[PDB]
Amino acid sequence: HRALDVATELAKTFRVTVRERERAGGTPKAERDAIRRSGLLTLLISKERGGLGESWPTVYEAIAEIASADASLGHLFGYHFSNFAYVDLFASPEQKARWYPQAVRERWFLGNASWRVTATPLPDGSYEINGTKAFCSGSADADRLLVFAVTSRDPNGDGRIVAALIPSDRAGVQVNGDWDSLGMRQTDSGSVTFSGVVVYPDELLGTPGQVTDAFASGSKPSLWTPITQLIFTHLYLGIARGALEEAAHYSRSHSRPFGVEKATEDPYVLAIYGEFAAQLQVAEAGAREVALRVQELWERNHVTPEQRGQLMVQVASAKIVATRLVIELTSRLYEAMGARAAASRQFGFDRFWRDARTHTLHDPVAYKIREVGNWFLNHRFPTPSFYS
Amino acid sequence: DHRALDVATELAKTFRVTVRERERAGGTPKAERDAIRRSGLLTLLISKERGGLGESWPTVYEAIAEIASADASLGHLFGYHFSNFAYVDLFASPEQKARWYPQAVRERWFLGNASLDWRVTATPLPDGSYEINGTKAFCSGSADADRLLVFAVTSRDPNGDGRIVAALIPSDRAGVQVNGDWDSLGMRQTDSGSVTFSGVVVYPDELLGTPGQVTDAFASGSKPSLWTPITQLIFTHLYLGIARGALEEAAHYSRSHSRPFEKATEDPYVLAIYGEFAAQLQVAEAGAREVALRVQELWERNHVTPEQRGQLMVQVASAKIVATRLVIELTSRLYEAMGARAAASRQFGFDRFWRDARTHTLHDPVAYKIREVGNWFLNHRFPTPSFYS
Amino acid sequence: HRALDVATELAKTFRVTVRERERAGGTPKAERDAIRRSGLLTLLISKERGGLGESWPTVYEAIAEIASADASLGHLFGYHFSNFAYVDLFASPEQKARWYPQAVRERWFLGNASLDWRVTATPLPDGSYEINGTKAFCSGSADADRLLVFAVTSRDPNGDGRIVAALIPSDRAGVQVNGDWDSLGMRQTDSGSVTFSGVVVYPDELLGTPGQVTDAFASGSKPSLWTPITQLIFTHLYLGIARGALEEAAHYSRSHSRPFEKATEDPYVLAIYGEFAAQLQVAEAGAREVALRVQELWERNHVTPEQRGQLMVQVASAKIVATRLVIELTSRLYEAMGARAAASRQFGFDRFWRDARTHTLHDPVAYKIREVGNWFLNHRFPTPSFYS
Amino acid sequence: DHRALDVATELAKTFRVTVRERERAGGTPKAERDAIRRSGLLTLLISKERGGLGESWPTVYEAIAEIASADASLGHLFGYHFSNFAYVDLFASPEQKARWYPQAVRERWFLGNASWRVTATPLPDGSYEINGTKAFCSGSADADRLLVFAVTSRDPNGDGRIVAALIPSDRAGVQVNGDWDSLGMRQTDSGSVTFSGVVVYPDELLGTPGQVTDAFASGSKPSLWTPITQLIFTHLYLGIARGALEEAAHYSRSHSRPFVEKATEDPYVLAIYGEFAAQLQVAEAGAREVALRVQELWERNHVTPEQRGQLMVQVASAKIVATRLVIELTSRLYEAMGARAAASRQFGFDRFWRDARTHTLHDPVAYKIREVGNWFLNHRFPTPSFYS
Repeated sequence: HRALDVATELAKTFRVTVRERERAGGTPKAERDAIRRSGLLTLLISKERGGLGESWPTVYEAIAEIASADASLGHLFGYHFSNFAYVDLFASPEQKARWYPQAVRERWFLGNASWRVTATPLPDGSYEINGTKAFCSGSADADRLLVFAVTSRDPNGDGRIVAALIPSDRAGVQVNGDWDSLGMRQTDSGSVTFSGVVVYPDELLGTPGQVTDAFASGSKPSLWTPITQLIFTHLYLGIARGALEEAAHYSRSHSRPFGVEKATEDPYVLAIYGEFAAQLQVAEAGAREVALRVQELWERNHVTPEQRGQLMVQVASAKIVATRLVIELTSRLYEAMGARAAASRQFGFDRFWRDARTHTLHDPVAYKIREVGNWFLNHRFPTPSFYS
Repeated sequence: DHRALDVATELAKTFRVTVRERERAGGTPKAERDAIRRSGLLTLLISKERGGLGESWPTVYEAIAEIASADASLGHLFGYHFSNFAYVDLFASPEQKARWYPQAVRERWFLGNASLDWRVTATPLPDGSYEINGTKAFCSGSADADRLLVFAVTSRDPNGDGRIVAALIPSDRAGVQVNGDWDSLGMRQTDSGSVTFSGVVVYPDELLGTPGQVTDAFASGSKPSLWTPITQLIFTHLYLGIARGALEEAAHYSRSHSRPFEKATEDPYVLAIYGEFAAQLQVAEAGAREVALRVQELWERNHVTPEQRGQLMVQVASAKIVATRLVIELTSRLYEAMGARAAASRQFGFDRFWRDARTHTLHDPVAYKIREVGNWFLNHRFPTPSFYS
Repeated sequence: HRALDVATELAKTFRVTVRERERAGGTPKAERDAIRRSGLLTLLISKERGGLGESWPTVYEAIAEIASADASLGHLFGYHFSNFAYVDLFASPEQKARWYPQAVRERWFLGNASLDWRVTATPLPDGSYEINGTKAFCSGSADADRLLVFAVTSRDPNGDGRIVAALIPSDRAGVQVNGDWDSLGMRQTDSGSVTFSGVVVYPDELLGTPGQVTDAFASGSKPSLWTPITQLIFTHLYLGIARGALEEAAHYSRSHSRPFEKATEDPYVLAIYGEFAAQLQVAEAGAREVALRVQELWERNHVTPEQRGQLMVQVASAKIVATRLVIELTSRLYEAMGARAAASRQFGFDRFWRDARTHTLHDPVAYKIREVGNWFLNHRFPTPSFYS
Repeated sequence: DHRALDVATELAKTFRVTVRERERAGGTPKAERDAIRRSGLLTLLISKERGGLGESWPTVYEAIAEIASADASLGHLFGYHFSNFAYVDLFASPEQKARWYPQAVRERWFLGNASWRVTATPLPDGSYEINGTKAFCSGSADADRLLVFAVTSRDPNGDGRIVAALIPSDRAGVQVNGDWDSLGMRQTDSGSVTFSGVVVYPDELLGTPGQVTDAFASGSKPSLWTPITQLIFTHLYLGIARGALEEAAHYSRSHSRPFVEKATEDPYVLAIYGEFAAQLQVAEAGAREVALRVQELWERNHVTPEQRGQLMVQVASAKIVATRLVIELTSRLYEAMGARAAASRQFGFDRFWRDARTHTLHDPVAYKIREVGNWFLNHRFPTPSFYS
């Protein structure tokens, strides 16, 4: 419970300042540093390597809690664990024995950059990275970037995906700072340009094309996608809960009745809260079960495609329900608050819809629906990829 | 749990064979009720020491949903047997449990149900007995019931009028008349018609607590206040079972019989219908499993706080709301994935799923379960314990 | 006014008996004869030819009124005008000069029997065709004075696979109406099969030339109006069922629903009636506008593909809204009426859902939606066919 | 009527060029308000004899929807000018109309609105003194006249009576506070107005104090004011909906990436456009019918309670459907456009949702629904008020 208490207190502090911060956009350095000081970036690192030795259920609940307060910080925090998951699933034990204590002592907050961007092999096993990555979540103030590139000028085969974990201030890396979005405004998800960037052999995650081989095999590293899509699910549930709580506080404190004596006794106000709160309870309860299954497979040495596909179907279902819920709720709750909630821009409630509306487009929910339908009707698991 | 769920799965399989003809006939599914007796599953919650299976609520709930997916009437009868058993177990004395539970095992009891302005009154008789009079309008599973769980309000009672008496009595006790007047849209084999009590004697050793004890237990939040969330989650599992049964039956039809408007199973909109409803079902089923585990956890406590009972009732009400909306939409809209021929032949019988769900979801109005969840979230008021919340 | 009063009085009588009649299925002969005596089957025949000289707006309103009382009779009545429309659009003036006065005198009620088609037309030396095969879903095929029949040419030196259409007596030698209709709803539409055993169709019964209907579809010319006309007939069946269900539910709520004050003052009951009645008003008002456009183009000597395509989009839109409305309200109105409305099978309210659920599947609303979307987004009109 | 609608269409075209930049700043769209002044359209309902255009309500409503599709704030200002004009026309004396209406033509009047906090106290010779602050005052900046409402106080002829007046906005003691800073509808200048000892003369009063209350409760002709005005709101919502749909479709055609060879051929993109375009077509066709009925009753000398009640039910129905439509469409169309539509804030598509989400809260749709349900179930027409 201690880690969840730390996340709850962080979220409490973030609520105080989110309204002003997200209007500005840009990098929430102070808040990222507060997360660094909290230790929670080490949740999944073993105690033996200096981390907290915690589980995915705890990580997911902390993501949802932080997201309920500040969706951009929730996303940054959550995608740090997506990046960490990728490293853990592909790095060697020797790499992790060095990286994880270093991540603990240096308080690493991981960012993401990932085809245009090429990896040219050099004779000593190094690579040179060139090109621009269009969207690069958490690419500012990042202690390391998880970078993906495709091999080029490669006598052993072009187009093979390489991944590496590299310093963000390595020569040739330019974080362009061009993120100016509807919502998720403080996730620094703009472009990063690589000009002759060197990647050393001991920074590489697996071999070229290994991620593609793991996807095609449905093996354990292909857990990365359900893990990450469930991170997104918890962002949407967190935003949903935060919006519901903020609306209810407004209804209790500011809404006027319309033969109604109190707005909090209005039958239609109560119906809106009841319908959305009910769907939220069921979605949150279902999501906890899936998070436990993530942890179970995370601990296995081997994962079959049937185990991975069943999990991906469960995650996709959770994401579909959470997507529909957060998008409806963040818009319709105005009907429970009244005109003054929109007449005063400064109240800032539209942040919840803007944040959810932006992030839920990451990959199309229509095709998560098709994937669940193709499984249920035709017994076909989703084809593993970076989105399914 | 594995053995009991296998037994329930095999029961459900047999029920699917005949449900089309039986539910059209209505009436009492006597043969299937006896099959349930033979299975031993009616004793799931009776301890092994008393002759039962010593199983848990999560097992009961999964078995309810599995049977309901095959035959909603038998799923309801089976599920409400456990609501009746829960009430008995929450109020019965050690002496009553020592007598009744071995007898329930040996006689294979299948429990049925008959319950200020109440029509059924209990008037005191000498020696601690009560006389029951009146007609109970809706009495779930009241036919072929080995014992009836009966409720009445005290009248002409020196110890206080208006108190709720509950008793467990033989259905063949003199003066009990099961009227057999159930003829419904769906849930057609649940025998949920009226029962008329004419001078029916109830003895002290049949009383479930003292008169009014249920009202005290519910107002105090003592352990019997778990009865309503337990029972409302039974209904939730009937709805999720019907939902799953309908989705699986439609999918088989789409695979084997639908024509494309290359193959219907590759149609983008057919796939979207199955994906939308299967996704909601997965989430609802996963949520329902968690709440079932909480039911068992609190069932095992000596004392449940009002906060714990209130939070459970909110979770159960939420599950029931989502399951109600899902089953009502899914059982109607899946025709759009199957095509016109699924309705052109009445005998296909797919409308049974909608009729069953549409009937049972009206048991108590979802609008007021929604208001209860809203009053909790907005105003921090837990629902007031009653027979419905 | 006069025709609509006649239809309203017909519907009143049908409501008295529909609950008992529809349970039995089979042919509602007495009600079909009442429609014959009413004169309304001649609504669109000019006064010159002995008909009423009325307009499609009147026909559509009459269809919806009858459907609100008895969906099977509404369908039978409405599809009579679909059959009539086909005849009017493809028959010669000489054919109509004979047929229409005959249809008036003899009180014709028209029925319907019709790639990989099961029913072939083999040419005979005189210009007749021999029809063979079994046609499924032959709406209104029983007690029909004439059948509109479609067949595909076979063993035809002038081209196989061409569609021929004809209007023939239902007792023509070799025609067997099979009576094999036992459906969820629309139970008295006699939509079973018709078997053609060496049925001779004579040259004066043929509608156009072989394949002319296909060429008219490909041209988007005036005869291709048949589809929007017919799809708007279906739309009015759905609106009529919706109105009938709403009024029947309201009668139950006023006389039978129990409260817990008064059920008719319950805020959630009122919300259900309000939401559906509002959508019904808007859908009905919109359908009247489309019906006026049907009449306008029906009176033109020539119709462009643009006029036809725009009409079909408007019809499809009306059908989409009406389909969603009727399917939702015929199920959800139980939530307003309460448990006793389902506990008493004899109330029979499920007839509305059964009728709507059956008929709305005639062709998939998902593709009507796609057709409207393809027009709005890509400016493509639907490809004319028997369904679009 | 083509000329006036052509003028409105050209105005709307010009507004679309600049709305994205203008609405960001908020404040008063003076240049565009003056463009509307020069157009003559503010005189649509003034007779030609008095220098107006002698046009009808259907033209007004079509113009409102067209302008709203380009700029929701200008559509609202324009529409509410006609609500204000309708109120004046329904209560003004023959003397007042003879003077005001030629003056409104000559001086190109754009009418604003201010309406308890605001009292009217008797002054000598039949004048009143207005004191208090009006909370929301639609179009209160750059207004040639304000329609002002107050409640009599210290009045020997009766306290608590509603007085209305049409006064200059620069009358001594009128302070337009300029405090409108809203989520959407950002250029409607709907902030507060403070009245300090403001004199209102008898020839500025719109009927006697309390007359509006009698006129509404009796169902005399001024009881048309509310359905007229609620239908103006309905056309704002339909205009926003059409504008959003057309803007999204332009983006989908030119910018959306396929997930599928072209986004415009994606089955789920097409389904989104088809669902919303279908509902929009039906709602717009329905709204034309109700607008015609407004005109018909506007021309009547006496309107019965059943005629007014039926009209209000039809208007409330249209508003309910338009409200649900625009709120869903302006959010869900992002799912047809893709992530880049939200990633680039400058696209500015969220303006449609912000505008619609703000204005649809003017009065609660739940009680419009209840009013329609109370009519349909209980045969009770809505009680006339400023909202029903």
